[PDB]
Amino acid sequence: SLEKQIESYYQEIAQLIIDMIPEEWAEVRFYAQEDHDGWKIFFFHYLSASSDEWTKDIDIRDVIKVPQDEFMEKYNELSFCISDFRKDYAEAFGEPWMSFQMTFYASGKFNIDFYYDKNPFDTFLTRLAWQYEHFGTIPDSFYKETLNEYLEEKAQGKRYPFLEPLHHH
Amino acid sequence: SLEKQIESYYQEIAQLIIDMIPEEWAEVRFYAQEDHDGWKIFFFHYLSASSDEWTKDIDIRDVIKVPQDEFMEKYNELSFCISDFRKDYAEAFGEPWMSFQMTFYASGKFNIDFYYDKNPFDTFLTRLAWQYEHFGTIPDSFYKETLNEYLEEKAQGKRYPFLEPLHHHH
Repeated sequence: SLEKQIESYYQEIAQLIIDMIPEEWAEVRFYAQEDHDGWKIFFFHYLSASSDEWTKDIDIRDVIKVPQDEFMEKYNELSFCISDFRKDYAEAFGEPWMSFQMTFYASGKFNIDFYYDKNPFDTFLTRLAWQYEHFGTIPDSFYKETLNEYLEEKAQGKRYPFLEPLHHH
Repeated sequence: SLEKQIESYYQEIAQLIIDMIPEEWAEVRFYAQEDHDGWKIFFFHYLSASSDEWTKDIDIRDVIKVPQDEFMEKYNELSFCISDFRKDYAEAFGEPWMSFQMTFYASGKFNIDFYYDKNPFDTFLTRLAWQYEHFGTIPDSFYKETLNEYLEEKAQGKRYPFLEPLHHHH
């Protein structure tokens, strides 16, 4: 079924991410983006089982045990899998996704949603904005100022659902 | 012309690598490989202008002062340029290259070659073997035993021109 084919892409992507993660994890959230011209942003964060803290993909290289080239191999594999999936999805659906967000849990539960908007922000600010939406993080004065570029767009009523998560006073 | 269009790619790849380099440099050597199924290895080393030592691309991240995402952005752009070039080259000439090597210098001079062989080695061993061939580097006991896999093939007279640098003196 089409549903089983999506589960297989999710499984393949999740396994490459799991291969990069150097410790027991509780939850992973993955953001991927590719436009018609091949411009790409992708990154994951994972919740460490031992510390119960969210950890960025880019921070794994500070604690890495395997040769860096082994991690980069998996990184390249994940990048190709994003693009290969986009192409097959476009052939089947008639148009590509522009981005997707995936969440998966230690339980084996997962969520995937697809979006079709252009993202005006670069890699660095996209991650700051994604973190802000997903975790409320408000982050260093230079980083804070950069996050403000996103916050000032939001303040004018602009919204970027592709990087947002899914009555007391 | 075809010559100008292909030199455009070489210039674009060189500029993305330059954008990743954090200091004055004298020379860069670049290796890229992609097969029919999208399997990819690519890396560069550069020769520092001040120290006159070679530095691996993967070691720049220890010294950069900008956000790691800015480096990863450039990495991603370079990776896409490799694949976009391969696809265009295959369309135009009717078959893709399997790998290529480029050398460029601060002067803007460059040398390049294309290869059509399959590489049997993974990312880690490919870089060790490439370093061995270009610089004579022999590594650490685990890294040395890994490189032995490659040296065992050389001992049988096998050769991998795609990772060798681009006369009867003693």
